[PDB]
Amino acid sequence: QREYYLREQMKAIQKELGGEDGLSDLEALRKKIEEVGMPEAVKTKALKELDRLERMQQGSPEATVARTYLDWLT
Amino acid sequence: QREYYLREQMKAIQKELGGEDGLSDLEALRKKIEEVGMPEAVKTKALKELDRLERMQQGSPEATVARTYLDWLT
Amino acid sequence: RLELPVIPLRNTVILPHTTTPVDVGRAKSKRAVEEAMGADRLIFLVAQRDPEVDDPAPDDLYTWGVQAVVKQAMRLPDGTLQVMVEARARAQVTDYIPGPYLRARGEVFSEIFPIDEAVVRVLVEELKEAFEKYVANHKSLRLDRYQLEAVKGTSDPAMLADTIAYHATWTVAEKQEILELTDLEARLKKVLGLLSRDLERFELDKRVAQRVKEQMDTN
Amino acid sequence: MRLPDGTLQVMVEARARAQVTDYIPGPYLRARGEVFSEIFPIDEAVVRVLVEELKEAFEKYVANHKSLRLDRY
Repeated sequence: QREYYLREQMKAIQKELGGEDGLSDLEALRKKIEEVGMPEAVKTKALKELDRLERMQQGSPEATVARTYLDWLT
Repeated sequence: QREYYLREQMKAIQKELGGEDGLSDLEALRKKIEEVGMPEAVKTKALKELDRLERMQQGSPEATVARTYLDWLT
Repeated sequence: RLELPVIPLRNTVILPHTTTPVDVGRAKSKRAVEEAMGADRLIFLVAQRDPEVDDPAPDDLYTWGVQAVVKQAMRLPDGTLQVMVEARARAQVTDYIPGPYLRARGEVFSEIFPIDEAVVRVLVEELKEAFEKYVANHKSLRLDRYQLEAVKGTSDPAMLADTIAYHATWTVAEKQEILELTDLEARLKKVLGLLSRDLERFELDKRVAQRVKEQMDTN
Repeated sequence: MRLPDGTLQVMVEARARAQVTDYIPGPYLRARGEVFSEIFPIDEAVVRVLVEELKEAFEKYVANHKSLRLDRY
């Protein structure tokens, strides 16, 4: 109920960063990681690269390649 | 004013990130520096890099490289 | 119970012995209302799922259905037949003619008295105390003061658990799950666990409220 | 008595444990037994201390069930 309610609020946020499309897409990418595949090593590596991608600003040029990598993995 | 309000309640959420913030995960990093190993010069080097890191911000254009460097050290 | 004309719920679930007005908009359902009047003011109410298969069928539905006595019959021709029903008891479904209008029976009553009546009255009193605290904890929704005065005057704990869960706002799935199991103590612990987890939500609310206070005062 | 489902309930209470010499083949069964082995309690003070200990243990086991309803009578 803790992580649930807080995930509720954070997806409300990733919605509300512009009403939609804010982040709004990387919990869908969490689901996309969870659905297709994976072996456990690439699973852990993709979740660590996601955790690298999360905290930072979206306009940075490191977040450009750290998004394209998670898009080529899944 | 409501944008101001959004920023307020968003940052309070991020203070409440998992349970509360990954501050708990941040002093977990503080522990994880001096658990495994390490040689003394590398140890003081990493602690001074962390001291350089703690002056930076919640973004950031250059704190991502610093804490990625500490992750690769640990 | 004996193939009453099934009239669909179009909203949240009726619980036993709840003073409930029922909207009946679709004409497919409306002649099932007039021959529920032809069925001695008793409907084997079988709820369906939301946004709804508005072809009447057993396919629509929820396999645990409530019995309900009509109190009054409103001739209100506003595209939706208004009927007030006080409920009786949940039931397990035993047949289906489809519809409009369906024919479907049931079996059981919500009269259940588990043994060791001490544990009955104790978990009843602890659900009572959970409700008395929760209604004090959630006047953020400003719950009703007759929902304290009418829950005093209760003598069958089954409809007590049903009236308390009905007064408490939940999902459709939770109310249907309360109507699936027939037992007292399970529905008691059900309402109790739901109140406790909403209290934990409320605690998270107080927590982030203090966080916002911190941010505003600091800045 | 006979139950209405064709299942014979028999209410038994054991009075003595018993030894066995030999079995006669069956069905049906007949059997003979050596002795009615009985030992009566002597010095009931410390034995009664152990009875009070087992009474405390069963009184502690009765109060285990709050949503499970072990019998209190």
